[PDB]
Amino acid sequence: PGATLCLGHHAVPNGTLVKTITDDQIEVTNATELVQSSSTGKICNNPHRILDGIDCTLIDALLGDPHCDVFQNETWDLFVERSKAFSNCYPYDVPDYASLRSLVASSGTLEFITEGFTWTGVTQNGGSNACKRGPGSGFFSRLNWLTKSGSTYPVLNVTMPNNDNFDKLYIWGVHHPSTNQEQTSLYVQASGRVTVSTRRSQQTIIPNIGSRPWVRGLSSRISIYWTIVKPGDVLVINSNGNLIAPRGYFKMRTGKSSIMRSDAPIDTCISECITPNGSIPNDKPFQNVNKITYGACPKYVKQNTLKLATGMRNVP
Amino acid sequence: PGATLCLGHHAVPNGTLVKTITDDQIEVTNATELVQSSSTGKICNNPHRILDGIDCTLIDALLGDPHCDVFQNETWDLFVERSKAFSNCYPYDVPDYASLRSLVASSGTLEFITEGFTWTGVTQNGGSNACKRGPGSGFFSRLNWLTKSGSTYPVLNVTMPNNDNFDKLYIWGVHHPSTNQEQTSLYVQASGRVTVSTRRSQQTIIPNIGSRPWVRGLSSRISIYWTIVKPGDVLVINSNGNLIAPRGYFKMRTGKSSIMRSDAPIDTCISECITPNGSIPNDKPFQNVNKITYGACPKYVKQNTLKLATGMRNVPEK
Amino acid sequence: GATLCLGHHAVPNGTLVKTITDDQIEVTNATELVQSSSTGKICNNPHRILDGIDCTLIDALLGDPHCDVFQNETWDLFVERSKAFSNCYPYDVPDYASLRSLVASSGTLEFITEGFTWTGVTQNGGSNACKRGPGSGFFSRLNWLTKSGSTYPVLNVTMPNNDNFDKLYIWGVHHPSTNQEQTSLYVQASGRVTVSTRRSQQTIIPNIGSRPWVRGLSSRISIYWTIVKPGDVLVINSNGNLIAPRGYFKMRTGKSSIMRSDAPIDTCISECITPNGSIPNDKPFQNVNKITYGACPKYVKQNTLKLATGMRNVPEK
Amino acid sequence: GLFGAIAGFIENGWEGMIDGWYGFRHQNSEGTGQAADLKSTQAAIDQINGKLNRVIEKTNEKFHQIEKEFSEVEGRIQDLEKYVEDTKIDLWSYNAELLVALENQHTIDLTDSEMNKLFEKTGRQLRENAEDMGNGCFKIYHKCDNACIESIRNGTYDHDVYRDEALNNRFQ
Amino acid sequence: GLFGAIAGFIENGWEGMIDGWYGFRHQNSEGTGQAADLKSTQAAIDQINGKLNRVIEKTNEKFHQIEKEFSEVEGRIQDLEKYVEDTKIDLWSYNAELLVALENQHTIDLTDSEMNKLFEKTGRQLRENAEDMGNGCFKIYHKCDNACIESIRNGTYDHDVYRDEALNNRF
Amino acid sequence: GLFGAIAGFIENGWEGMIDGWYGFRHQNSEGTGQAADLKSTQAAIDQINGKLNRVIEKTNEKFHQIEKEFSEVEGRIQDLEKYVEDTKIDLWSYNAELLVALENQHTIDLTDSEMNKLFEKTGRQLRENAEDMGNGCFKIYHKCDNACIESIRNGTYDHDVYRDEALNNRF
Ligand SMILES: *[C@@H]1O[C@H](CO)[C@@H](O[C@@H]2O[C@H](CO)[C@@H](O[C@@H]3O[C@H](CO[C@H]4O[C@H](CO)[C@@H](O)[C@H](O)[C@@H]4O)[C@@H](O)[C@H](O[C@H]4O[C@H](CO)[C@@H](O)[C@H](O)[C@@H]4O)[C@@H]3O)[C@H](O)[C@H]2NC(C)=O)[C@H](O)[C@H]1NC(C)=O
Ligand SMILES: *[C@@H]1O[C@H](CO)[C@@H](O[C@@H]2O[C@H](CO)[C@@H](O[C@@H]3O[C@H](CO)[C@@H](O)[C@H](O)[C@@H]3O)[C@H](O)[C@H]2NC(C)=O)[C@H](O)[C@H]1NC(C)=O
Ligand SMILES: *[C@@H]1O[C@H](CO)[C@@H](O[C@@H]2O[C@H](CO)[C@@H](O[C@@H]3O[C@H](CO)[C@@H](O)[C@H](O)[C@@H]3O)[C@H](O)[C@H]2NC(C)=O)[C@H](O)[C@H]1NC(C)=O
Ligand SMILES: *[C@@H]1O[C@H](CO)[C@@H](O[C@@H]2O[C@H](CO)[C@@H](O)[C@H](O)[C@H]2NC(C)=O)[C@H](O)[C@H]1NC(C)=O
Ligand SMILES: *[C@@H]1O[C@H](CO)[C@@H](O[C@@H]2O[C@H](CO)[C@@H](O)[C@H](O)[C@H]2NC(C)=O)[C@H](O)[C@H]1NC(C)=O
Ligand SMILES: *[C@@H]1O[C@H](CO)[C@@H](O[C@@H]2O[C@H](CO)[C@@H](O)[C@H](O)[C@H]2NC(C)=O)[C@H](O)[C@H]1NC(C)=O
Ligand SMILES: *[C@@H]1O[C@H](CO)[C@@H](O[C@@H]2O[C@H](CO)[C@@H](O)[C@H](O)[C@H]2NC(C)=O)[C@H](O)[C@H]1NC(C)=O
Ligand SMILES: *[C@@H]1O[C@H](CO)[C@@H](O[C@@H]2O[C@H](CO)[C@@H](O)[C@H](O)[C@H]2NC(C)=O)[C@H](O)[C@H]1NC(C)=O
Ligand SMILES: *[C@@H]1O[C@H](CO)[C@@H](O[C@@H]2O[C@H](CO)[C@@H](O)[C@H](O)[C@H]2NC(C)=O)[C@H](O)[C@H]1NC(C)=O
Ligand SMILES: *[C@@H]1O[C@H](CO)[C@@H](O)[C@H](O)[C@H]1NC(C)=O
Ligand SMILES: *[C@@H]1O[C@H](CO)[C@@H](O)[C@H](O)[C@H]1NC(C)=O
Ligand SMILES: *[C@@H]1O[C@H](CO)[C@@H](O)[C@H](O)[C@H]1NC(C)=O
Ligand SMILES: *[C@@H]1O[C@H](CO)[C@@H](O)[C@H](O)[C@H]1NC(C)=O
Ligand SMILES: *[C@@H]1O[C@H](CO)[C@@H](O)[C@H](O)[C@H]1NC(C)=O
Ligand SMILES: *[C@@H]1O[C@H](CO)[C@@H](O)[C@H](O)[C@H]1NC(C)=O
Ligand SMILES: *[C@@H]1O[C@H](CO)[C@@H](O)[C@H](O)[C@H]1NC(C)=O
Ligand SMILES: *[C@@H]1O[C@H](CO)[C@@H](O)[C@H](O)[C@H]1NC(C)=O
Repeated sequence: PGATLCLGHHAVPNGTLVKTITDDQIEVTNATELVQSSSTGKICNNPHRILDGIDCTLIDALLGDPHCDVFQNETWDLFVERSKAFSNCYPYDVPDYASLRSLVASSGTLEFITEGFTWTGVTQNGGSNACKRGPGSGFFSRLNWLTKSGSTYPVLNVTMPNNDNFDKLYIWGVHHPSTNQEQTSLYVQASGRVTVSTRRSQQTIIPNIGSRPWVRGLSSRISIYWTIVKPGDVLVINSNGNLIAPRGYFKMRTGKSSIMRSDAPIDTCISECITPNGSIPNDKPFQNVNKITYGACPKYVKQNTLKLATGMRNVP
Repeated sequence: PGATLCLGHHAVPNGTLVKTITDDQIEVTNATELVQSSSTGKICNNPHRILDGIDCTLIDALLGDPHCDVFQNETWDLFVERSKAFSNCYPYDVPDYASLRSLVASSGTLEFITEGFTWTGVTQNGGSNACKRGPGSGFFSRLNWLTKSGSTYPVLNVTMPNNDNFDKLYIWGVHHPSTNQEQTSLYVQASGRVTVSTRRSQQTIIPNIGSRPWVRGLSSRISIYWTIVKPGDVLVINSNGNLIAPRGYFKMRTGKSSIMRSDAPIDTCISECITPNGSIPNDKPFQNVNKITYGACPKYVKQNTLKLATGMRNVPEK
Repeated sequence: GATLCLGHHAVPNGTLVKTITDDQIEVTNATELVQSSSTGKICNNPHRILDGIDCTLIDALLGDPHCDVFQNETWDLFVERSKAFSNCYPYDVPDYASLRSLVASSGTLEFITEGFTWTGVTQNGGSNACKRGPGSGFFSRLNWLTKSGSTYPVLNVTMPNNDNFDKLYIWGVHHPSTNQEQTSLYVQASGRVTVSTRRSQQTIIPNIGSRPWVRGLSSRISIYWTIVKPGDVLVINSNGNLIAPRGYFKMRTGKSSIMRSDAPIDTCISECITPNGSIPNDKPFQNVNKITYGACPKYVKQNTLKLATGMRNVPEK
Repeated sequence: GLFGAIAGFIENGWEGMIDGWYGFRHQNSEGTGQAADLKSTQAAIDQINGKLNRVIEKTNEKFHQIEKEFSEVEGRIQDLEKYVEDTKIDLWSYNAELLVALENQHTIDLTDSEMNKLFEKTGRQLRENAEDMGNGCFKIYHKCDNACIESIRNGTYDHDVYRDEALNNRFQ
Repeated sequence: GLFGAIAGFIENGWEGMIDGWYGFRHQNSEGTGQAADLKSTQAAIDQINGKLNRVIEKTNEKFHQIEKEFSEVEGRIQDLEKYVEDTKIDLWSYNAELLVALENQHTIDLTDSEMNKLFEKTGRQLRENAEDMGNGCFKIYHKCDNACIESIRNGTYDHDVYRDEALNNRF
Repeated sequence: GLFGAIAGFIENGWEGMIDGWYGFRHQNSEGTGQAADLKSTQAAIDQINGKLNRVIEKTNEKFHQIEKEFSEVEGRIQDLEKYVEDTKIDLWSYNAELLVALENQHTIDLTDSEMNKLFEKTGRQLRENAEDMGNGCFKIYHKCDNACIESIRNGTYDHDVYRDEALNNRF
């Protein structure tokens, strides 16, 4: 005499628990993960230009540590520094090392242009057995160790104008000998002085004589400094001893380049997002792998999982 | 023998698209814009006190570059630095230039109080052709170039107590000559030193000799430093050469003052919110004009438009 | 027949809350989400509170005598009082804020004395500006080196870090006020102090001249620090004006910090401390102070935020 | 919308309704007519004005802030200043995007809700004298002149007056 | 509210309902009465407790942070410190404001919803034996003593028992 | 849910409904049957896909940022760097938590709403020929073979054809 018509909805044997405004755990028929928490463990070589430093820090490649000169004129989107890197040249330090590393890394290039500096009255191309280049003693490829010629060290006063339309990065240094004998035997004068200036900036460094911890046979040091010369400005170098001169300038650029510390191997694959743990997919909006990232990346969050419900309440 | 009563809602031929949680574009009958994206291109002189730096940076007006002498004792809510500004005095640099610029901009005044410093045994008010005041040589109006008197430069050792109830800002400097010839001709001693101290802090500067690129005829330089002296504290200046001495103090204030870089013209209008692009209205909650703002301003966002639905879903057709 | 009516409860007056559409709408019940009050006291549990009383953390670090009561002390939270004062040799610390921060974060003043050999100089110099008991004295952790006899040789000493933790060395440079003082103490007319590791170096040249009169002295000491990592070496090379270290502080990592507050300490329990005192952390937000320590509600500008915990209150039509 | 009235069982809106947001259309023996419902229109308008006023409530008044453009390469500190400003801008852009999305979803759902409320109120008024035709229209099973329609629209319709006639016409 | 029950077709609340959030009032031959509905009251209370517990979930546990008050003018680094803290405070203040606004809107809507659900469930129970009077009350067209009202309230009402009587009274 | 259908007057879901999210089951003299309702299923699926696409819209592309791990103790500047990164992470973690909570609440509610809409639409179709049994089922008071059931499901059911038979069976 009749019939029954029932309305209903689907269900599944086992759904997924999600959180809502009112519930920390409520079961829905389906959900999807919003947090990327896994990585292949490898850095993909595409689409970004990856430069593996292997045994070299960015600063050692910049200065021209001989075993790092394979990186001359190199470029990168991401420079990868390995924990196995080591220095093998003259022992040095960089005041504000972090800033120099940062600005070179962001520039993205080690493009070096040699310039014809005239060092009248001094001996050029000083070398050291702490920095062997081949079988013989050597020095940083981008620096010029100036010492006395004969029995005198004159007041060096040289200039280099920037007639180009880009910024020039000059890396230079100051030699701190360990003994007064060393100081006078190298630069005659008992107290050196190095002044590097542009129209709008100036730096004057006085070397400091004294023993430092023994490093690769040496208790002397070199201190590295840098000077940016803008288009239309002029570099002037004025020293009466202890100058570690530049051989030219690095070409400054602006762009998407950076640097990363990671021991993850590089592989031939595609991935927009790199972390020190490896490349990760960027389909999810969040990630828990590493707060250090490069590229188009999910935002880092503390949660290791966040389920977005993609189905109704599951009522089996 | 009946009737029909229908319920309904209005619609318009074409509404506006808005975004929701589920939809990138869905049509509603009306919406309002929440992002301010336009500017008049001009800075309104009210209600904030705008000070146009013209050819002068804040630091050059602070030091007293001659072509900046018109800014003496000036005050501002917003100091506007123009890209056409230039220096025209003794070539100088400021270690941590940004900090001095910021703290002076925040103080909001260049009010300068001259104090009777006694500089025994030295020649005062040195001048230079790199810093002409009129046709003749000059110097920063707020600094005092001390040099030898006769054939000696004695050890300057002076004190200045702060017996007021406000903070005093002292600007001073150190002269870096280009040659030892210059160093000894100016200050006798072959190596100078400048030590400026309060009870709990001190700054010690050693001059720097060497040739630098020519700027307005000079290879020498001056480095600018500053010292804040609190109520009850005392300033002590001790130098044996190369001191560019203070003539007094700037009165420190706290308040809403700041500085902005902009080439936008000033205008006679009222607007609470200023950007380097000009004044903007602040009726909307967000703005896309410039992340640099001054005043009561909408919050800066990356979107250039955000439509808030103010009407129902627009459904003119089935 | 019969009538069956459905309804909901109401109260004469509820609480006003805010919504998406309404600035004020009345609900039957609400709870406060902003912590806006404090007892005014800092609870001594569960965190290890160290009350500096008369001593800043730096003065206790250096060993100002009236602060030596804090030797080898530890803390979760060091509380600096506004009544603190210095009572030793007048000094300044370049980057004072950083040294204070790193010591406060380390959480300990644990000091290990090391056998430095200072050949050819007089050790343990003292001053009446820094009395230790009835006689003149000096900072407990620093060693004032001066000439021995009529010479001050070039000191060149080394100390390797063969331990598995970082060592913090505090040292100093003396700035005399006169050339007479400089030569009477260190022979040489201009001293120099260079402290270095394998990867870093600091060299300080003193500056002679008068500074403001403080406790009888117009000279100063400048304080510096050097961290030596395991396997690294400390090397000290000076030809005058060195204020030498007596050892190293042990560096730790942990939850320790420092706070400026004049609130008294009390016997109570509270996870969250502010300069105003301890506050409960049951509510998610707080308006007491943006400076907090411990598990704390997040600081917000609002002094009250009401979360509805009941329905709309509709007593009348 | 959540309530299935607007763009739901009411097939479309009325471009002819120009004096209200919601209202009635009727056909009776005296002809056809249209009238706005003031109560539901004002309820919707008041809620939307309230949410708009909450959205535009307050200005952040700041004065001296950090520098946000730089003319020289500096490294660490300038990196930090730029990162702070980028982080702030991204967070506020997210806040703005989410705010308009939530607000617009809620506006659509509440307008839909007001429509559904008016419909249910009319049906409850009509009691057993009408039937829901499934398209937002009620079939009224009795003679209902303009005064009777207006009594429905102004909430004074007495169903008992017409109940016998309607029950006759419905279940014949 | 979204569902039109509370402050809607229910004209007002009952200050006399002191033992529940929702309930019934009845008039039958045995007199008048009132009883709370435990299930809907408990549903609303559980949802509100759940959202309250989610809001109270975690304290951020921080220890060493940056300085936030300063006794000297310093400039650039202190400017950055102050700006970071002000930005943080503004962002969290916005979060708090938006959180309570959304939560309260939702709380009003879900309590309105529970009222509407109880009403619809009762109407479905009554089948053809009652009519919705449009004010949250049902006119029941048959003799329904206290046990019959209780059977409606406890969900065991058998509409067939009364259907003939009710249909006769309705039409 | 807000609408009381899913996990409400619909007692439970159908694990046997594998070809739709919502649908009909019927028993008539010709037997029993089941069919998915494509329109409501697609409405729910479209809303959820749109919400998902909005959630995964943009990966932010950053390149050079600040350092976030440190091998040496430095103090003030490193304190500020760490505090900035901590603040950013806490703010974004809050955003993610709140986003997922709001989205999931809304998803449950809209799926519930679509179920209720389908129920309501079917009842309106059936007019006076059926009664709501209170459990998501309609009792149809006339002979309704498979074609009649299909005419209900595809929206072409003519209630006038069956109204006399149905009214006689009801009253
Ligand atoms: C470079 O220039 C600076 C600045 O002028 C000079 O520094 C001043 O040096 C003098 C002398 O050393 C200092 O004067 C000393 O003041 C002490 C503090 O005084 C106060 O407290 C008492 C107690 O209530 C009050 O009554 C008084 O009003 C002050 O408020 C005094 O205690 C000292 O007095 C004792 O010593 C002197 C001399 O030994 C005796 O004559 C006294 O009777 C008493 O025994 C003394 O008066 C002054 O404070 C310094 N000023 C600053 C700013 O530092 C340098 O000396 C100068 N350098 C060189 C190399 O010349
Ligand atoms: C100042 O003191 C330091 C520390 O005592 C002296 O440095 C030390 O100098 C000696 C001399 O060469 C170094 O010895 C060498 O060590 C290497 C590595 O073990 C070994 O292979 C060599 O055969 C040689 O013996 C020692 O390493 C070095 N120590 C440190 C920490 O640097 C320094 O010479 C003193 N300076 C003066 C001017 O006296
Ligand atoms: C060290 O080297 C620098 C750089 O070469 C020398 O600076 C130069 O000094 C000369 C000498 O006056 C300047 O000449 C001038 O040129 C201008 C052109 O505008 C002219 O108008 C003047 O009449 C004068 O002839 C030259 O400009 C300047 N160049 C730079 C780049 O600064 C410096 O003199 C050298 N120092 C020593 C001690 O040799
Ligand atoms: C939850 O949703 C996902 C995504 O739509 C479903 O996964 C897809 O299922 C189809 C049907 O067999 C496959 O063809 C696809 O390859 C699956 N995609 C992915 C990314 O796995 C999943 O089946 C759904 N879960 C339930 C229980 O319905
Ligand atoms: C490193 O890079 C620079 C810039 O590309 C090289 O300088 C260029 O050399 C080529 C080849 O002679 C010229 O055509 C360009 O005009 C030069 N550019 C500039 C800006 O000088 C430089 O030769 C490279 N060095 C090495 C060793 O390859
Ligand atoms: C990615 O790498 C980082 C660092 O190598 C890992 O983070 C460390 O994890 C260990 C093991 O739990 C902890 O002891 C450290 O404290 C963590 N360091 C930091 C800075 O958080 C992280 O677990 C790795 N993640 C993945 C997905 O591989
Ligand atoms: C306000 O001024 C800023 C700065 O001049 C403008 O931003 C620049 O816009 C140009 C063209 O779109 C870009 O090439 C630059 O990269 C932008 N600079 C920066 C710092 O973002 C901005 O477009 C102006 N806004 C208005 C509304 O006029
Ligand atoms: C907690 O202490 C702080 C700082 O001592 C108080 O904040 C000050 O409040 C006074 C008066 O309300 C103002 O004049 C100051 O400008 C405030 N200083 C700062 C840094 O905000 C705060 O009011 C105290 N709170 C409580 C609840 O006692
Ligand atoms: C809706 O369903 C009805 C019932 O099945 C369909 O109508 C029948 O369709 C069959 C097959 O085409 C014909 O043989 C019958 O004569 C039809 N009967 C009636 C009463 O129409 C109808 O075609 C379906 N409509 C849609 C749009 O799917
Ligand atoms: C409104 O106009 C747009 C074009 O701007 C069109 O895409 C859309 O379909 C139109 N809507 C209606 C309802 O006509
Ligand atoms: C649309 O909204 C704006 C702002 O709320 C208002 O000024 C305008 O009158 C509205 N337009 C219509 C047609 O309602
Ligand atoms: C600047 O102001 C001070 C105090 O008001 C005054 O003594 C001084 O003379 C003023 N200088 C000028 C140039 O107005
Ligand atoms: C409740 O009290 C407030 C005063 O705090 C008053 O403004 C409001 O009208 C009262 N509400 C009722 C319903 O009486
Ligand atoms: C109001 O809420 C508070 C906190 O949830 C609770 O302690 C109190 O009992 C509530 N009052 C009523 C009448 O429910
Ligand atoms: C301080 O602590 C260290 C180790 O905790 C210990 O070696 C040293 O002797 C202690 N100092 C004193 C004075 O007890
Ligand atoms: C409602 O409309 C009727 C006309 O049908 C009129 O007589 C009555 O006065 C109206 N009531 C109100 C309150 O407007
Ligand atoms: C429901 O109420 C009736 C009438 O009072 C009673 O007989 C029956 O036992 C009750 N059932 C339940 C489950 O409470």
